[PDB]
Amino acid sequence: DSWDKDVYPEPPRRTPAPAPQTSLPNPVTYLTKIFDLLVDRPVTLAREFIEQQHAKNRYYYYHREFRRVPDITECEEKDILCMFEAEMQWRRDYKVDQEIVNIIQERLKACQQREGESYRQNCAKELEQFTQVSKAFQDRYSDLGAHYSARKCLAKQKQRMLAERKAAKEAAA
Amino acid sequence: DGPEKNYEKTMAILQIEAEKAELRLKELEVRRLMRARGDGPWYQYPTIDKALIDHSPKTTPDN
Repeated sequence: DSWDKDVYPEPPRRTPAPAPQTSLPNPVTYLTKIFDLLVDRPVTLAREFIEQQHAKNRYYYYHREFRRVPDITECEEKDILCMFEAEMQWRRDYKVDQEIVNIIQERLKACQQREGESYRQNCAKELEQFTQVSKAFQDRYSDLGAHYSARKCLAKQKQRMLAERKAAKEAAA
Repeated sequence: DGPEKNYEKTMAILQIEAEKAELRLKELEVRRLMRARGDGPWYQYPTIDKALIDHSPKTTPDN
């Protein structure tokens, strides 16, 4: 398939295999096969047409690939070239972080309904992977005003490193 | 046009701008220094030419 279980998880499917205790005919199965016969099949054959005409003339696209560039930590002050390049790189990594937290958002959101009243115990690990994606996000991108810059992001990282070093040395006195 | 077009054009924009901005700051500094010390081309205010004076012997000596 286009997607995968590794980044779009989905629990294995299981059905009760209905075995009615009454002799009355099962309606839901009958209406489903009827709706298959007068609805599913015509749209299926129309999409068969569409798939064959797609395969008649196929074109491709490629992942627009980038490469690593000197970042603000290695960027020289007042060096506007590497300044701009590091700004571009950091902003696209910020977009990467937003997208991946969106994927975790959808994973946990779909898991809630997927696992039922049991969601509180099977999506907990998913919830476990959410309570850590937010916090680390707050560590890498948070409170950066509204003119957030790779320089200001580096300044926030500076706050973090000085705070953690301060805690380490106050533990060591 | 491709992103490379705009991006390649824009660092050139930034480089030209910065090579103008630090020039402006250096111009302020140079203008101030050369107004204060004066040991250079401009901000040199006029004086009296030495050609106007006359050295030929005069009527009275020691003048």
